[PDB]
Amino acid sequence: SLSDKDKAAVRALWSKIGKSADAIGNDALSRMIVVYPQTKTYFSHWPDVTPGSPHIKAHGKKVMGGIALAVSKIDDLKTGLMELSEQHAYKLRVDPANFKILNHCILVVISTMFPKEFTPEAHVSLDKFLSGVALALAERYR
Amino acid sequence: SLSDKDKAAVRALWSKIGKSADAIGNDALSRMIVVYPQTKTYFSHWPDVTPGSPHIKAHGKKVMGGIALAVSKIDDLKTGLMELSEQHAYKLRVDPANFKILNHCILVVISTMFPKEFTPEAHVSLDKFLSGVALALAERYR
Amino acid sequence: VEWTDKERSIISDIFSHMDYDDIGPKALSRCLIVYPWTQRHFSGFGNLYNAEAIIGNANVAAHGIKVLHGLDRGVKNMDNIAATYADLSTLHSEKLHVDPDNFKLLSDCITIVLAAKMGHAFTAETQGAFQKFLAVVVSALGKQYH
Amino acid sequence: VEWTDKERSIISDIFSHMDYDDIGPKALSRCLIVYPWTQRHFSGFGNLYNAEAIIGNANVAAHGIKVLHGLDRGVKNMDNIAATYADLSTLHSEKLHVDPDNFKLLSDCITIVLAAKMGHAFTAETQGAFQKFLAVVVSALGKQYH
Ligand code: HEM
Ligand code: HEM
Ligand code: HEM
Ligand code: HEM
Repeated sequence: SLSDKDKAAVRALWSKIGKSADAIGNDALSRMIVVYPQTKTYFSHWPDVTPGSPHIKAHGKKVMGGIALAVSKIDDLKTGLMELSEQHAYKLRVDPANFKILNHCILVVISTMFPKEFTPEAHVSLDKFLSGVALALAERYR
Repeated sequence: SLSDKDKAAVRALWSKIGKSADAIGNDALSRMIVVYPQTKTYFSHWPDVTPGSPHIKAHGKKVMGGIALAVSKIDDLKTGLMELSEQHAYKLRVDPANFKILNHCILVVISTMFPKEFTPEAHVSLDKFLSGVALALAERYR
Repeated sequence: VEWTDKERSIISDIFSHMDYDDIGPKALSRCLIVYPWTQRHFSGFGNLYNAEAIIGNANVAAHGIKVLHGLDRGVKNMDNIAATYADLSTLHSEKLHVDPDNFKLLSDCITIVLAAKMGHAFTAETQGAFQKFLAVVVSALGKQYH
Repeated sequence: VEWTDKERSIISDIFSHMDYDDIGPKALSRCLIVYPWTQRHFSGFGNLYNAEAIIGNANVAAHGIKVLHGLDRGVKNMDNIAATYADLSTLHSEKLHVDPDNFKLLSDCITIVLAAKMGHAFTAETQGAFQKFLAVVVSALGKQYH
């Protein structure tokens, strides 16, 4: 669980980076569909899950959109993400697998976009943070 | 996170089965290094490492104590388990990936030993509690 | 991978005394409940509201039995596993949209439900063989997800 | 072992431009910082109660490069990586008793440090390529954990 060290660094970073949120999700979501083809499973209904399709694009808004949300609700993500834990559960029944997938892909994007800011230290906290985010989305699974 | 129901689930089950937890931890420990010899990096300090090992008989004892503890702290695993954390995390530098495995084996020794009590309901609840425990055990890592 | 003779042995035995039509449903039933996102791929079933429905559902038994048979091919061709499940992957892939992670889940439950079924005669050594074989099948089963 | 031809080049392009003296230390540093359990094989190398020190610990700089040069040996033998690494793999286990999941964490930190250098060159395609290579070699190094 996040220290105040962690909450401290997560916010600064996203304070630093949070303005690219729409690009980070497109790129990161593109990575996912690309490097981890099995995830395409959740986009079958999508007219075409091509890389960085705008629908993909727009959707990375939403994704990254949920990260900012998680930022502010950082002090407690359980409460914080139950609507998304509801969508991504009873509606989509998304395997918890892919959250860590996405989560890894997000750290890579940010990494590419902000090598100066994404220090090690700002990695472990952002790392630990996404995991709590991963776990709060699981809240409504079972 | 654990529910009122899950908590009842895992306390019912521990009521029926806890009488043989010594018994349960010997084999669950026995099975971990057999089925997953890679975990032997750790207990290779042991004078005896094969199932049959009185060292293994003795330590399995311990692990289910610990799981006796955790059932007693189920409403607050992080706090209940901080001494166990810091040991496995700080001192013993176990890898969190390894908690997943002994629970697997714990999940399987229980089913052999308590088929009729180990409902699918009992299971989904003990399983959440076991990661639940893994999470508490991992508080002291980074 | 390679197989000791014992592994070969242990595995042959397991599937032979196994009661394909009984452990099938049990393990697939148990998966849907413990890992409810795996009810995804079991849409139109009619009554999967609570657990007990799942359990008493015909369209779960089928597949759950379906599944044990499908490993007979892998017990049959221990060393052509990959080729063996080739079309089965693509199936689950491009049509069934089965998440690959779903495979290990079901593996884990077949094991728990069998361990209950086998009691003490589900030795550690038997588990190693059973899980190693199921692994190889799982991997192969997620292999043509492009 | 299947290797498309674009894959080959990518891992070739990548392994051509990459500064083993820079990267390497950086990638072992982050994994010791981001996954502090892996430090159990690099404890007494200096105050590991410190990022800035760890970063700038000699001991750590060095093995990181060994790591990257070590991954080089497999960048040539792209069709027999196992046999390549089997020694190194038989080493890390019996010798230093390393947790082969640790090989997971470090590859990640590599893949993430690498990313920070290529920046916008590190395509999704480039990530896959790079990542599947890392994967493949990883079974190899945990292979003789027995
Ligand atoms: C950081 C974790 C995630 C966040 C913050 C997030 C956020 C969101 C949001 C905000 C929406 C709906 C927005 C709206 O319609 O207003 C959504 C829907 C959706 N998300 Fe995510 N998501 C996450 C993880 C994932 C992952 C890992 C997958 C794929 C494996 C995924 C697949 C979907 C799907 C399938 C939908 C429904 C619509 C569609 O894609 O057709 N989500 N998510
Ligand atoms: C289910 C999660 C776990 C529980 C409840 C648990 C419990 C315990 C307990 C009660 C002790 C006794 C030490 C003491 O307090 O004096 C212990 C020690 C130890 N644990 Fe675990 N443990 C867990 C997971 C693991 C795993 C997965 C590993 C490695 C694969 C591990 C490795 C060790 C080692 C090496 C020791 C020290 C034994 C000695 O004193 O020689 N633990 N653990
Ligand atoms: C050991 C792993 C598995 C094996 C060997 C296996 C095998 C099979 C086979 C051979 C079929 C026949 C095709 C058909 O019924 O149309 C089938 C059907 C199917 N399987 Fe799997 N399966 C496995 C795991 C899964 C999992 C984990 C899921 C999703 C949770 C899944 C979802 C389905 C679905 C939706 C059908 C379609 C049945 C129908 O439409 O009649 N399978 N399975
Ligand atoms: C891609 C994965 C890795 C590769 C290719 C690799 C490669 C190497 C190489 C080339 C050596 C030098 C052998 C020698 O100097 O005798 C070495 C030694 C060593 N490796 Fe790594 N390594 C990897 C990951 C790891 C990890 C994750 C750990 C755990 C922290 C680790 C622990 C060690 C240790 C403790 C040594 C001993 C150094 C010595 O005494 O020379 N390795 N490895």
